[PDB]
Amino acid sequence: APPIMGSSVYITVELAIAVLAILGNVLVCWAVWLNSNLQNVTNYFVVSLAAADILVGVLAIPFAITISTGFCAACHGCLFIACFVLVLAQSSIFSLLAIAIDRYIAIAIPLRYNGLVTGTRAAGIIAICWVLSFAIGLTPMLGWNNCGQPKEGKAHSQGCGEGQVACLFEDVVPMNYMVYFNFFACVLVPLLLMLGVYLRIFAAARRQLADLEDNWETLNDNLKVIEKADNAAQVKDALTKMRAAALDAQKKDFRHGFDILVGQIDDALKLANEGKVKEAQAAAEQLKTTRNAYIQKYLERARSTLQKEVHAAKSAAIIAGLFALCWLPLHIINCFTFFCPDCSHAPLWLMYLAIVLSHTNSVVNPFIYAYRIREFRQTFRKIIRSHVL
Ligand SMILES: CC(C)CCC[C@@H](C)[C@H]1CC[C@H]2[C@@H]3CC=C4C[C@@H](O)CC[C@]4(C)[C@H]3CC[C@]12C
Ligand SMILES: CC(C)CCC[C@@H](C)[C@H]1CC[C@H]2[C@@H]3CC=C4C[C@@H](O)CC[C@]4(C)[C@H]3CC[C@]12C
Ligand SMILES: CC(C)CCC[C@@H](C)[C@H]1CC[C@H]2[C@@H]3CC=C4C[C@@H](O)CC[C@]4(C)[C@H]3CC[C@]12C
Ligand SMILES: CCn1c(=O)c2[nH]c(/N=N/c3ccc(OC)c(OC)c3)nc2n(CC)c1=O
Ligand code: NA
Repeated sequence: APPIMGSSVYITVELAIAVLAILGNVLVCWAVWLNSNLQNVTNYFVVSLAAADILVGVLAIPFAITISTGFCAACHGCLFIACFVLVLAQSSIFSLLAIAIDRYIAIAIPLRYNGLVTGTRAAGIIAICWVLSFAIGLTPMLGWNNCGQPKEGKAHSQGCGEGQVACLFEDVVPMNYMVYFNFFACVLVPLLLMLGVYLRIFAAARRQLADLEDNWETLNDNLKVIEKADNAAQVKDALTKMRAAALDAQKKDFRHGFDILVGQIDDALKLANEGKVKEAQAAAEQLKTTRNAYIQKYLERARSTLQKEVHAAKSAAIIAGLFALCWLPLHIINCFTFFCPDCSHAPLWLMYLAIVLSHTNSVVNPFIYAYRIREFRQTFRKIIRSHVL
């Protein structure tokens, strides 16, 4: 069948994806710019990620359409329009890794996050990552390319001029670059590192919630021990274990609650050491008033904060997993082309399906934010209502 027919479908789908990638990710950037509740270090990487996806729509998709025609081009110019998308994919990987690491720092050392992770440091990292993405993605332009061995018969058949080639991705970009350097080293290894970071994030969150409940049970258990003690020495032991636990849970109404708690433990401890068991047990019953009015609120707020961090980490992980889902088919196909030269090449329709799938990843993140992050969803609603209605 005439090639322009299947090419028309491919091109129309690409243009549709490009429109959606621009619109959705412009909306992401507008929301962050407008809403100070969204202006944090994590979302600066989200904006860098949205900028890469905007450029997929504006530049990479037009470049992919161009390079599908096989038009006559100087080989190194053809190389640039083949490789620019690799810059954008690489920048996306760096942003996704940064988001994972940022969330790990927030859950693992929340006390030093704000001093460690600042807007100025994020902006420098983003700048550095974009420079490295150009170096990685344009590495073929530094000589790791097939321009030294042009397909002259294909070029001559298309009427190309001297020094020109038919501009086709797999004719100019070496397959060993795409598989060993781009895929294995620059894509697969960072994604696996991300998986490891996310595993540590979720394991750290689970441990911290288990520790919260352990401290709650230990507090209530030791209260029971004091109640059914029969001498002053048993009361002292439990109060001593309670006091060390109270300080462990301590590191304004929160501070007041723990100030009461430790003080009421010291009061009961002093009576215990005078051998006044009954009087000490009565002092320890006061702890329950402090536990109800203060400690349960501290426990519940800490649990709710920790669960929100789990929720934000799952949302970030969904973004990283969707990047992998959308890009792996094209990379896997390249692996078959490279590692199985006895295999027939994947057919052209599947090539174009794998290409458009990789491009759909630039559409999907705005939907994940809308469905999973209320602050985005509310800002999206207000932008659309005012500025599109
Ligand atoms: C700021 C943005 C919008 C600038 C966009 C510049 C783009 C469109 C330019 C910059 C470099 C250009 C390429 C440089 C060299 C050649 C070789 C020639 O034989 C065919 C055109 C081709 C392949 C050009 C296509 C267009 C190109 C990719
Ligand atoms: C990330 C998830 C969705 C995995 C994706 C699996 C895809 C990319 C795999 C599964 C089956 C694979 C195909 C199985 C057999 C062949 C025949 C060979 O002559 C060319 C490659 C080709 C056509 C493979 C291309 C890649 C392929 C389509
Ligand atoms: C965590 C996961 C996604 C890692 C990625 C898996 C990749 C590296 C694996 C999965 C399936 C594999 C392919 C399965 C079958 C063949 C056919 C053989 O003749 C050459 C190797 C080749 C082409 C493999 C190359 C590597 C491959 C593409
Ligand atoms: C991820 C990088 N990447 C690739 O790895 C990649 N590989 C590839 N292969 N395309 C064809 C193969 C054979 C053909 O005919 C025989 C053909 O005819 C038009 C096209 N396009 C790719 N793109 C899109 C620009 C991309 O972006
Ligand atoms: Na992207």
